Parts: sequence; structure tokens; C-alpha cells
Amino acid sequence: RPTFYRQELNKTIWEVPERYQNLSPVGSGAYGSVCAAFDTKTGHRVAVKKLSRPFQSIIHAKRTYRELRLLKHMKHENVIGLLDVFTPARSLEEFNDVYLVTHLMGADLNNIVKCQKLTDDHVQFLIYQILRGLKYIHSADIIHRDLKPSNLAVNEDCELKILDFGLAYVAGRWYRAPEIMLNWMHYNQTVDIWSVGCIMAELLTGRTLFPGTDHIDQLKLILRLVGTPGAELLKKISLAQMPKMNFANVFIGANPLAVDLLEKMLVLDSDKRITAAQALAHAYFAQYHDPDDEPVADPYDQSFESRDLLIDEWKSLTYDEVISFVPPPL
Amino acid sequence: RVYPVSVPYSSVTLSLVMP
Ligand SMILES: Nc1nccc(-c2c(-c3ccc(F)cc3)ncn2C2CCNCC2)n1
Repeated sequence: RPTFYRQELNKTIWEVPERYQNLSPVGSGAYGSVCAAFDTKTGHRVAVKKLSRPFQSIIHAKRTYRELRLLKHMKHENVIGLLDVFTPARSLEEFNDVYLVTHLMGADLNNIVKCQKLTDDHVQFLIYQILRGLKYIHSADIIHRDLKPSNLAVNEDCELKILDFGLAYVAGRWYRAPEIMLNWMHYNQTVDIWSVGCIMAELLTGRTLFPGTDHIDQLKLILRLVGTPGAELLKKISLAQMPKMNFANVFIGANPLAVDLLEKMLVLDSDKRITAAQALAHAYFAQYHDPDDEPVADPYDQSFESRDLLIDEWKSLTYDEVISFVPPPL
Repeated sequence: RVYPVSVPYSSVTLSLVMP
């Protein structure tokens, strides 16, 4: 067991191994806050998240077990993984706080588009990386379901990572598939591809595609572009009968190869939307499309999800996961 | 409404500026 040290940051105390140094807050993450730190064991900059009251609420123990389960399973270049997980507690009886750590990324796509324009080469590569992540994630039966620009971490080298997947406010409404926002069906994995559509269009243009003002306006903006629901549609669960825009006419000056993909992703009927694995092979990504480098995740056990156990068992399950953690090859 | 691209499509390594 390494020696820890304490220090208060945004008015809470952090207890970390000596290896992580010069800890500095960088904002909020899912159910906690995160610091950028220097790892004196490896020489790399890392991001450290300390989760909030992990075993206070019942959801919290479940939410805390859930994240650490997902983060221990995700091993992919475009998907945030765990370099390390630690707690200051020396046995289960004092197990109270949990810290997660990952490679430090410099920005998220919200900050990028808010300070630059982006070429077709940029959106080519960025979008590419998201659906490689999504292929991997979807392949383990995990849905992001809240995919949005602030959930996409990026580097100075244009490298992208998905985070906060499988864990699920005002901003987030813009990228949600319609059937989810308004509880139309049971949600399948393509829900994320809708978000991908919204993001790609917003990366190209610089402006949010469907900035709906409330639940009602959102649909109006939705239907304004993609058209009214076709034949089936209502057979899968009263306003103006708008027609479907020819996407080429909206995204002027775009690579026509890019708009054809946008057309395939922003299809109202979930059954019709393109899939991540499908979307990868399309010709817009032909420059980066490499079937021999687009891997699938190992099977991942979600059995605990249907399970109703006590917080002390959830806590023991997480502590078990913390203890069993095997750091990656240095 | 139509939405044109930030940089119009033109018919070799990528980077972004960090905040
Ligand atoms: N700068 C950076 N780099 C990597 C990740 C994060 C991060 C995490 C997160 C997840 C797991 C982990 F182990 C460590 C951090 N959660 C939210 N965020 C960012 C979300 C966008 N701006 C605030 C921080 N931030």
C-alpha cells in the first residue's frame, strides 16, 4: 500500500497516492469532479475523478458499481479507460471514497466548436473515431444514450474519446433521439447514431442542429428537417404534414459523401437508421476505414442490473472491483 | 433553413487548438 497525502480542492479533501502530483481541477464529470494530475510513476498527465457520496443513496451504490464495472471493461483507443482506481481505505470496513484515473485529455468537442471552425478532414476523422468507439461499445450491449459534444474528449492531435457512456440536462435535449425524449418505443442502440448525426452536422456548421426550446419545440424542429413520419411510424408507439428535406439542399458546400451519411443517420424510423458498424464502412471514411482495425469488445456481464441488493452489498461489490484492479502494461 | 459548412468542401495531418 502506497503512502497517501491530503489536500482540499473546491472545498473538499482528496486522498491520493504520492505518485499523482500537482493536482488541478478541470471541471465536472459524472457524479463527481475531476482533477488533472501529473503521474510521477509514469511521467504522463492524468485526469483523476473522485465520485460523490458513492454509497450514500441506493442509486449511488448502483451508479458507483456501474461506472467502475464499465470503466474496467472498456479497452479501446476512442473509449476512456482506467489507468488506475484507488481508495484511501485499507480495508472494506473503512471503504468510503473512490477515485478513477485516466489519460488526461485537453478538451471536449463543445469547447472546440466554440472556438474554431472545422474542415471536412477534421469532421471526417472526429466522426470516424466516435463510430469506432460506438461499434466497440454497442458490441458489448452497452448504449451510450446521452451522446453529446461535452461527452467527447479530444487532444491537440485530433484524437477523440467517448466518455460517460452507459451511465444514463438542458443541452442534452438537443441530441436525443426523438423516441427516447418522448418515450415512443423501447430504445435500441441506434439512439446513439441519431446523436452522432446531430453532432456531425453541428461539427460541420458550428451551430446546434435542433436547438429545441422545450420538449414540444424539439419535435417541431426535428420534423421541420427530416419530414413527417412515413408509413409504419405511427404503427410503432395531428400536426402539419411537412415533407422530407433533400439533405444536399441544406448542407451547402459539404462533401456530398458526408451528406449521404447524414441522410442515413438521421432517419426517423429506428429500424432504418444506419448502424455504427455499418456506418464505418461507408466511403466518407474510406480514407480511415480499415476493417482490420475496428475491434469489438469482449462479452460484458450486466446481470447485476436487474438485481435488487443492499447498499452494503453494492459497496462490497465495488470494493471487490477496486481491490481486483490490474493496471495495464506499463 | 439551410446550414452551410464552416469551411466549404474542397475537392495532411489533423490538429485542434486547446482552450
Ligand atoms: N480533462 C479530462 N480528461 C479525461 C477525462 C475527463 C473527465 C472525466 C473523467 C472520467 C473518468 C476518469 F477516470 C477521469 C475523468 N469526466 C469528465 N471529464 C471531463 C468532462 C468535460 N470537461 C470536464 C472533465 N477530463
